[PDB]
Amino acid sequence: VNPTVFFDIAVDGEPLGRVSFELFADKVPKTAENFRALSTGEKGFGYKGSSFHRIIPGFMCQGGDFTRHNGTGGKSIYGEKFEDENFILKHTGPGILSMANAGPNTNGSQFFICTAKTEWLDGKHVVFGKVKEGMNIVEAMERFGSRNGKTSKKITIADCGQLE
Amino acid sequence: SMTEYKLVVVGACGVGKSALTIQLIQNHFVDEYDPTIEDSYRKQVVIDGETSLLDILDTAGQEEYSAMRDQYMRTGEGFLLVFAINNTKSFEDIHHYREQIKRVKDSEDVPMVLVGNKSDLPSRTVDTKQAQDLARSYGIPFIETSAKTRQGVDDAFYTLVREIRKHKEK
Ligand SMILES: *SCCCC(=O)N[C@H](C(=O)N[C@@H](Cc1cccc(O)c1)C(=O)N1CCC[C@@H](C(=O)OC)N1)C(C)C
Ligand SMILES: Nc1nc2c(ncn2[C@@H]2O[C@H](COP(=O)(O)OP(=O)(O)NP(=O)(O)O)[C@@H](O)[C@H]2O)c(=O)[nH]1
Ligand SMILES: [Mg+2]
Repeated sequence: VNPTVFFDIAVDGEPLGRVSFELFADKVPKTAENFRALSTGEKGFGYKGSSFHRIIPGFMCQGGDFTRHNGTGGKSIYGEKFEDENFILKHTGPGILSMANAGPNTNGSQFFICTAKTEWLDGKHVVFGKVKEGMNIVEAMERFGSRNGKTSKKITIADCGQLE
Repeated sequence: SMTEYKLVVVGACGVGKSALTIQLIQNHFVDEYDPTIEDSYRKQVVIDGETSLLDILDTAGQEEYSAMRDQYMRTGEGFLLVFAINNTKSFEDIHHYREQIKRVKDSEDVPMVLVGNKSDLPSRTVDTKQAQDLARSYGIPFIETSAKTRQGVDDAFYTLVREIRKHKEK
């Protein structure tokens, strides 16, 4: 099976709920493996404790900076960055899991979860997974965002790991 | 009641759009880099003896999907075109912003000021003459600034307001 990973989301430390993701290792194996390993922490670093620093309601929730903790940082399991693996999958609607980047071939650890169809990102951001359970938790996270993405409370990955 | 101007600060990633704006608004400079999605500021100023309210839109250096960029170009009255004197790509990007603004506004006569920022730094890659000649080709002023030392900061924004006022006379 494709891997399933989970995030336990917290709001100012209080548990909000669990979001689980299917990672499309069958189509995007290198990008899926990066996110999987960063979710388990097995390389000695990863998502646990990091925050969703940019939440834009009706657009997406972005997180994954566990090095600088401010939205500028990024570290993959392959180095600071890795190339865009492929653009097979598209941003088709809510729940799509895709890589944030600073341009072509700059994948690190930052990622975003779509809360709408975002077709203008197709071919620019590598889609590699989708929310499997807990989309209502992602929807609850949007209350803490704003038009420019600044969050009103600390939305964190309190725990994360691999289910299968 | 006083006149009010919608100003828009555009330019590539990291050229100092926010640092220029925060220096105008708050009179301080931060070395920290906090990338912008969109921020709005307001400030009451006196320019040439005329008191006015400036509505300043600080934009992202990275383009998203244009339809919302066309939005603030549609409503903006004057534009600061910012590059950094140590970032040649940011200077090369300038013509794209001017082209986009003229397209949305359907005019070759839109109030604009070319801003060469980071004029305190010793890593310069863009000659002043290059920027002066570019500004001449566009018929707009060129102002050299440093958000760090505050050099030219008021001048850049106030000159933009003067350009809007002059455009309104025609
Ligand atoms: S001009 C400074 C660019 C810095 C940068 O690219 N940082 C990236 C990052 O966060 N990329 C964003 C794209 C983006 C869009 C607008 C402004 C900036 O600064 C960055 C990204 O991948 N992303 C996911 C898709 C939505 C988009 C967004 O918020 O649009 C409004 N953010 C990090 C990864 C180093
Ligand atoms: N030395 C020097 N550094 C400057 C100057 N203006 C900005 N900087 C620095 O350059 C970096 C980027 O500044 P910032 O204002 O965030 O640039 P921006 O154009 O708003 N970036 P973005 O498009 O992501 O919003 C920061 O480290 C800031 O301190 C300047 O005049 N001199
Ligand atoms: Mg900025």
